[PDB]
Amino acid sequence: GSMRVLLIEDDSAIAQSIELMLKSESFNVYTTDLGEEGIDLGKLYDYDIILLDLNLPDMSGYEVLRTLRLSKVKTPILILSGMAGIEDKVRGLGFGADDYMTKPFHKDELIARIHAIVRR
Amino acid sequence: RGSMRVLLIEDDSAIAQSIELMLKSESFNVYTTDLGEEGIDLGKLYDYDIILLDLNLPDMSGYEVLRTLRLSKVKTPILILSGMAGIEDKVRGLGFGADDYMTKPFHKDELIARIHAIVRR
Amino acid sequence: SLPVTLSALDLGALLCSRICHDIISPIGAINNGLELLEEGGADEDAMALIKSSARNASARLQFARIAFGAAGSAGVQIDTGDAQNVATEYFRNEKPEFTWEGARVLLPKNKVKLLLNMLLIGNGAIPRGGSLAVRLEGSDTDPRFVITVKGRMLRVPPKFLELHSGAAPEEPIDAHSVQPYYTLLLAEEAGMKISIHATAEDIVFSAE
Amino acid sequence: MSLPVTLSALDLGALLCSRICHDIISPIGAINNGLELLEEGGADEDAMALIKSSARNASARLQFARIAFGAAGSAGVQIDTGDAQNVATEYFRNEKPEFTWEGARVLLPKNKVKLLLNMLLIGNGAIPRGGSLAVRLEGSDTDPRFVITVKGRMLRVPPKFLELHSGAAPEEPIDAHSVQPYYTLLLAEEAGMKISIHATAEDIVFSAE
Ligand SMILES: [Ca+2]
Ligand SMILES: [Ca+2]
Ligand SMILES: [Ca+2]
Ligand SMILES: [Cl-]
Ligand SMILES: [Mg+2]
Ligand code: NA
Repeated sequence: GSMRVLLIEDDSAIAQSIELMLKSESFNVYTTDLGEEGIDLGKLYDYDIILLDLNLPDMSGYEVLRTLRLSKVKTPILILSGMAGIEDKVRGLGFGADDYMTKPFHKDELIARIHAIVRR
Repeated sequence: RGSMRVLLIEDDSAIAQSIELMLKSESFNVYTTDLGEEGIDLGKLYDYDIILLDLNLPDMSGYEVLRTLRLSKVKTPILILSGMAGIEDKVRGLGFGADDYMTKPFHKDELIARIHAIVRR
Repeated sequence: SLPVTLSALDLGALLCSRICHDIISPIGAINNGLELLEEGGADEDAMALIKSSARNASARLQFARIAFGAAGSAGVQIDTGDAQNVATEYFRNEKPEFTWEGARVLLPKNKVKLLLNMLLIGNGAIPRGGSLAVRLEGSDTDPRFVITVKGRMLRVPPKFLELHSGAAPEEPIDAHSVQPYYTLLLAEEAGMKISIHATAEDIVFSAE
Repeated sequence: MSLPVTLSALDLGALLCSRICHDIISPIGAINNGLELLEEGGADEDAMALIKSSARNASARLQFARIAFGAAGSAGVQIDTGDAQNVATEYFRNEKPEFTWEGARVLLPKNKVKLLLNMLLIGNGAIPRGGSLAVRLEGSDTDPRFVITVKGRMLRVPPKFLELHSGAAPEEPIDAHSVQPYYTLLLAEEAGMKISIHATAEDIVFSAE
């Protein structure tokens, strides 16, 4: 009954990084590299958390977010950015994100925020 | 040991560790001078098989040292190692060949082979 | 002609933001991999991540040295063989199949900075992959650059089309849209026009 | 304005990028040289110490650059000096001198914090053979003042910064080496602050307000 994570990420070095880190703690990770598939998987299956990059090819990370919440997905969404800035976090919070992180990060930080957000 | 003897002249001590290790791991006997620590003893130069000059910091002017070495007609061959833009032109201008220079970064294989090439000529 | 002009403080800050972003990704992945080895369990998987990320950090650094960092007069010329080398190595870990055709020439630095920057536009054109083909035509004194993209998803990257067309963007320039902007700015400074033509099978970015 | 030369946007951008690349060439190269040692075998704990330190160095330099050179959003945006202290501290765990920060985690306009981080670079340049570098944040949020104090066995104002600061016509074209002092001074101008140099035989105090 392990923790299920939807990873919506395109930069494949980050995705492999996050996959390795999460899977080393027995998380299940289902990753996609297109936002429009992210919107579909998030609308249709159940996850403990969605890790979402702002930097996506077929649309903005924010559109993924805004569409998921407009479709009334209650799944908690952690946003990842390679692009620091206070303004990005706040816009994320405005669109319905639970939390925000900048790359790079350590394994300890990602895991700690996931538990904090999900509450298990 | 009977193996190769290398003087590595460095303008920045921390940047050179990478290069020391590559030379050492090939069982080279490696001696180092830190230009921010001490001048070069020009009396000891005929005692090495090759001299590596490692340039990175322009305010250290290690290029000037290379000039002095050149104009003094040191007989030990010199290999210059730099990642600095602009230096390749200044260094070929002093009369150094294409194989006397190596841009950073480079593969370990490349350094070790070029050293053997310079010493055996 | 360009609908917005960025101050030096803004262009400089955005360009650096962009380089840091693109090189931080593999560098961060490397540290993550190293952290996984100070634990245990994923040692062969971690190492593979470290190795490819290192190779990629290096490829991205080399590409950025010329595409963003090169400097000096138009007399500081660059060899398109050197462009082809950093480009080919950059694209190993990118999605499209990358090919290069054309005879080696020496061009003014701004022309080769343009060329490498158009490859980034090209790479954005086919986000789900495909092929990116470079063709160098003309002579060293008036070259033509042809970047031809094909793939299942195929577009002009929207900010690029917007800026190219003279329309002043609704959104302000950021470390993402700065690279299309920079591309257009290089082309003005180099005396070349970019053209964009679409067919059923491909998009062609060209400059001459 | 009091700066002796003006770079175009294309030039300031190219040179700042060039400087970022120069500063990560050796750590990226070393990671790849360490991996090379690893594969042929024999120096495995050395090659791994080299990879770990090089990878940490690269990360720290990139993260410092991202704030000191990088964008951070729109005109009115502020940066937490707490963030500045973290990237500055991590940057300096890799450099010769010893680094200290005295100041209250406050929100300042972005260019004033970029100025601040850029003065740390000048300060570091001022003591080539090591020593100490100490930051002190003074003043209000509307009128802040930065104090960087350096001590060490050699002590000179970094010549290109000296040149540009005193208003001299540069002896050499601005390049990837001198662009950072140019940039430091450019930031000061934009942020409505001015930098002073107090040199003695024991220390140099770089300050701006
Ligand atoms: Ca659901
Ligand atoms: Ca490829
Ligand atoms: Ca230190
Ligand atoms: Cl400097
Ligand atoms: Mg050195
Ligand atoms: Na692609």
